[PDB]
Amino acid sequence: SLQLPWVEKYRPQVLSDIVGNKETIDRLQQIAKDGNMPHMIISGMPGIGKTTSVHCLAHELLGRSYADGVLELNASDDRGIDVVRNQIKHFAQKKLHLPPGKHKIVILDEADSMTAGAQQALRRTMELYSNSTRFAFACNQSNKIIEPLQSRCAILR
Amino acid sequence: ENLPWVEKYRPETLDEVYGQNEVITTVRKFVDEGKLPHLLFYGPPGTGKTSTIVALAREIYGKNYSNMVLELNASDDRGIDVVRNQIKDFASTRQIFSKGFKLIILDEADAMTNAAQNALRRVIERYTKNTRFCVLANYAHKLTPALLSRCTRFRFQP
Amino acid sequence: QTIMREIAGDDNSYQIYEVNSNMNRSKKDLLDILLDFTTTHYVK
Amino acid sequence: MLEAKFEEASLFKRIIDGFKDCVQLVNFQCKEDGIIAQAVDDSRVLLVSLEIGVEAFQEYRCDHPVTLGMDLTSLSKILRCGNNTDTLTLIADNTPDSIILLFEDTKKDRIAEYSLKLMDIDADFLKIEELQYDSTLSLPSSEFSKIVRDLSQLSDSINIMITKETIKFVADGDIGSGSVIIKPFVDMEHPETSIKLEMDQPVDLTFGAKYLLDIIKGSSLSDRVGIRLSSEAPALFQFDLKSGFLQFFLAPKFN
Amino acid sequence: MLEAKFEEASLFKRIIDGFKDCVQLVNFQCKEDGIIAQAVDDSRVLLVSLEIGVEAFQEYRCDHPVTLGMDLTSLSKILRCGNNTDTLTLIADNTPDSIILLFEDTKKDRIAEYSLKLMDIDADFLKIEELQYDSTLSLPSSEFSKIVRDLSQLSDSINIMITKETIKFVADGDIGSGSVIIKPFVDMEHPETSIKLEMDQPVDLTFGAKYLLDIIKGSSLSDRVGIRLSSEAPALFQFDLKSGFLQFFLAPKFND
Amino acid sequence: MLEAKFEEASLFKRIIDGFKDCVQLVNFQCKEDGIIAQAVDDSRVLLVSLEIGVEAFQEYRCDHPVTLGMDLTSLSKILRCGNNTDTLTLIADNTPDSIILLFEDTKKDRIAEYSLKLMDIDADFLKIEELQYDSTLSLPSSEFSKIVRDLSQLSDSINIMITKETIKFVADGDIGSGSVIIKPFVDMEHPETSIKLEMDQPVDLTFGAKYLLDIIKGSSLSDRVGIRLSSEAPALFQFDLKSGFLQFFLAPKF
Ligand SMILES: Nc1ncnc2c1ncn2[C@@H]1O[C@H](COP(=O)(O)OP(=O)(O)OP(O)(O)=S)[C@@H](O)[C@H]1O
Ligand SMILES: Nc1ncnc2c1ncn2[C@@H]1O[C@H](COP(=O)(O)OP(=O)(O)OP(O)(O)=S)[C@@H](O)[C@H]1O
Ligand SMILES: [Mg+2]
Ligand SMILES: [Mg+2]
Repeated sequence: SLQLPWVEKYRPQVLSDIVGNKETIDRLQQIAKDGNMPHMIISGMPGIGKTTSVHCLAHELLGRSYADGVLELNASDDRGIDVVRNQIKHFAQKKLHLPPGKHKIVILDEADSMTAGAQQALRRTMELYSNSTRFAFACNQSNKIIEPLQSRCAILR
Repeated sequence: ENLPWVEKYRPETLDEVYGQNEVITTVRKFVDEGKLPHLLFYGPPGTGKTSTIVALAREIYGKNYSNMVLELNASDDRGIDVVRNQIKDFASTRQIFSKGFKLIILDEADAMTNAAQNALRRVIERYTKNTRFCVLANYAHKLTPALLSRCTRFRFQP
Repeated sequence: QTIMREIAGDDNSYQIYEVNSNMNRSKKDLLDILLDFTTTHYVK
Repeated sequence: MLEAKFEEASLFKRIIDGFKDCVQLVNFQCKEDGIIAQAVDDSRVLLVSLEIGVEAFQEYRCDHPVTLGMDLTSLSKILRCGNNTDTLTLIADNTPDSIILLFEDTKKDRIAEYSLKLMDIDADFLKIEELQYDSTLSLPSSEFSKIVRDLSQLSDSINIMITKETIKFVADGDIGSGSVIIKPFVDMEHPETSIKLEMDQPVDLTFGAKYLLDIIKGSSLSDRVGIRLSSEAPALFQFDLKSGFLQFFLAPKFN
Repeated sequence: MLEAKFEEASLFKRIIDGFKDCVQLVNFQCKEDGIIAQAVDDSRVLLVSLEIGVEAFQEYRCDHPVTLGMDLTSLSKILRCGNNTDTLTLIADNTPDSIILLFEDTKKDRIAEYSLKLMDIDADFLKIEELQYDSTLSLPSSEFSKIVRDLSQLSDSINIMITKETIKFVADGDIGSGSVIIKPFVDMEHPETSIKLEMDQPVDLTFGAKYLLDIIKGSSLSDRVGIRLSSEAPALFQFDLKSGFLQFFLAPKFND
Repeated sequence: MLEAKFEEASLFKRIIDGFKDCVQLVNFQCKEDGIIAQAVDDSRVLLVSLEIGVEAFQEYRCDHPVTLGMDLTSLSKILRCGNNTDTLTLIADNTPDSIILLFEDTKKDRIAEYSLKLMDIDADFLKIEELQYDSTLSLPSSEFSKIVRDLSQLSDSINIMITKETIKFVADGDIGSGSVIIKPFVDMEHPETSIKLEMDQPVDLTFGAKYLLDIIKGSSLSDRVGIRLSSEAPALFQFDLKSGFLQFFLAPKF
């Protein structure tokens, strides 16, 4: 049949097992423990543990509400202007009850491939719906994201 | 007959692929064991990457080869959106099949862009269980390292 | 918004139709709505 | 935690079709006395507030009050599945996440259960008070709907004349003018077709034709519509019901 | 050479109603026992197999096998001009190059013939790998079509679950969820609306909205539709006919 | 100056839509006996002629000939606003700069007025190129519309042969071929359907598929169509709707 690769078999399911960038990992652990997740753009070279880190952060923040509290937008699914205008807006407008301190999660992995217009429409729906949902970006190059998005996020290098 | 010899003398099985030995022995170990990960053939043109993989796919896929493989080309007149749609439709379908492990024959990946390669590796992530990918390229420096880390890298020498 | 809070004196007194880029700014989708908002009174 | 069973399937379909075309977001506020829903159009001109008593359901528990905020389009698409020969059951829970609609029938084998995810809406609650509006008349809904439909094609604005116990609708345009004048009367053969009127002061107001059409779209719930307007207060169009009422708050223009 | 005679002209229309959208090009294999046809879609997801018997023939002679390919769009374009009174008649010659269909009435001399060219694909295959199924169930086609169309607005995936002595349809989407459950009942007054079921193994496979909607649109072909469900195998959708049946192989969806 | 009230606006809509796809700009010279419209296509292959009698108008009081040049697309847009129970009245003054298309309803509460400017096209003369035709035939227009649409798919050129008193249409295509033959048949139970034929000289004419597709558009006017074919003169495709006349001329492609 098939054997599970050690890259996925031994993938850390918690933020503590992730090594490297001790300050940022500890701060993410503190955010997950307390709550009030900030908007951040995780940037850096590929294969250093950004997608795993953000997934573990979402796991530790939500728990059982992972399926209905996270909307993941990757390059495989379409991420055009209509996507941002309709499904991200509907997910932000969705009424999901969470314990205090937690918020809905919107993860856009490989955000460097986003079109300019989709990013331009993204800043307003993230500024207006910041009280219910929080966005998380993970891109290889931080220069491919326009300045307004960086002005509304704490860029993680 | 009156045809170019390039397609006339293709190796119908893995035994007629000469020159390359380590990769063929690894393929034989894989088929004997049964593990078929994601593969990546690259190197100078004419080393026989396409011939080796078509021999592999035919000797595994018997008669329903003509249905359950699909040979792709990144340089054709389709575009990134069309190739993405084709890959999703061929991977997320699970048609009338005797045995699974769908195979992707994607040639000439050196012309693929960064966003297209990221989409390809994301589709590889999502549909690993049912579909196996064997994207083919020629130069290893024209491919993003994220795509290299998700395929069994096999260099081809003259 | 701070000017509205100053002049109105209450948060609910003023009403702002804040137009963003997250919806469609097309003529056939918002023309009548904006004319209705700018023509008639607001229920309160 | 919610269990409201309508005696017929068509009632809720009609009452949600009454105000579907004007508003897109509706805020149900189910409590112990009954189900109450308020909605405001995207132009914040007309306010749709709906009240239904406990007598309109076969059973209704609602032990604790709860607010339900959902979209008109998805709800309508869900109800369009249900056959008219069914008994809708509205099921919800404390800290609402999704609303459950059960489509029961005499043939228990053919039964369907549906779910709809609620929408996070920040309701701007308003204090609706019975003010002393100057005019008060009640007229059959069909005649009002026909008059509004006829006068819509002539002008975008519809003007009313309420003076000396006379009902007149005014629509003036460049191509022509359209005026319909009918007088109050009481008919013993059919009291539902009678015209009633009670004034305190004369009123002259003008409202848009499209919003009037959206109001008359809901004329399928009652045979008669109560209109209460003031010289300075938002127009109130009340569609009476068997166990509740559906009222519309139309706002006047400027000067 | 080939004489295919239809007493009722609407039969061909209500047969090709399912073909007109599913597969772009199909070939008809005409044999002495009737006409058969098998087609595969562009994405190789749905396989459509058609069987016509001698019972639906006033007169028929097909002594030699015929390889007859055509376009379904042009077939329907010629077909919609047929009246409810005229009868049908398919005529072909040796090594056919253009199919001709004849319209003839009984009380008036109205002759309507039309020439249609043949499409060559050089692709013809017939296969029946496996036949037995874990579950047997049938239901009215109109009810099934209504259920599918009403459940299609919620999600693109429909899970046809068969629990013990019941049928369950599950569709979970972004705007909400939907669960339609129907139990097998026999209406002795009106047996057409009766639902019959026998169960051997549990059934928990899913499908797609668009292809199965393509399946349900052919409800005009038969008021009763036969449903075949089995684990680790594509479903079979059978529409009953007096001389044969039209069957579909719709692939499942990988779920884990 | 001009005041003609149509019996029904649907008749005007249908007669305008009959040749709407063929030509774009036409001239309407209206006289005592009626209104006549003639124009030529851009490719100089098609000739269009109109003639509407005065008995189809409820009231008609034109007292002097006048030419009315006006486009067809805006005319179609104007007539699309008409209703089933609305009559159309054409109004022109002594110095026509705009034409009023007034719509009148049974109830006097609905009045619709539409105005459009005049266009100045250099009007030609009645060809009178018509000469005796070798073959004349009549058949319901729906069957010829279906036959032309079916035959245009096979090839861009359609040949008409009336040899040995048999009406046959031939269109040899690159990837296919077709041949439909219709014999003269007369039906007594349904006078509406009939196949008449008169043969004087053999006919062999080939026309364009697009041209015939444009011709067959006006099938909503008359139940049956008369066809006149000549070896040298252009073919005469006349629609007889019993209120007015519509004839189409097509130059054979050589
Ligand atoms: N510091 C780390 N500790 C443990 N595992 C790690 C660490 N960094 C990376 N990994 C693993 O290495 C693999 C890399 O996966 P990803 O986190 O998706 O890579 P990435 O850093 O997001 O960059 P990409 O995916 O190429 S854009 C995963 O299996 C991770 O679990
Ligand atoms: N080791 C080999 N043994 C036998 N024939 C070979 C071998 N390598 C290449 N060939 C033949 O050489 C030709 C090259 O065909 P391909 O394998 O398609 O070329 P390629 O190596 O895939 O490189 P490209 O330019 O990317 S198609 C074919 O006719 C092969 O049969
Ligand atoms: Mg990543
Ligand atoms: Mg190659």
